Amino acid sequence: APCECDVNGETYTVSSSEECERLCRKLGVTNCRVHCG
Repeated sequence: APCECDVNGETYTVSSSEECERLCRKLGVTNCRVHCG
């Protein structure tokens, strides 16, 4: 399955862990987690 990114406590799906990181940077939130299933 694709990779999942948890920002602010909410869970989103991203193609890559770096995409997660970038997304969190775009939102401007430090609370950001990642795990790829």
